[PDB]
Amino acid sequence: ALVDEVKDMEIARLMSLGLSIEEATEFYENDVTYERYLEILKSKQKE
Repeated sequence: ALVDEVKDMEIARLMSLGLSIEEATEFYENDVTYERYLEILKSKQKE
């Protein structure tokens, strides 16, 4: 899907894990889509 609503839903997924706003959106898309970045971020951020 290519609607702006996809971007916004995947961004709302960022808020559920705990992230920024506009930088969080760019990060989400540059890391992947959702579940793949969650796995990489859980590797990162110790303590």
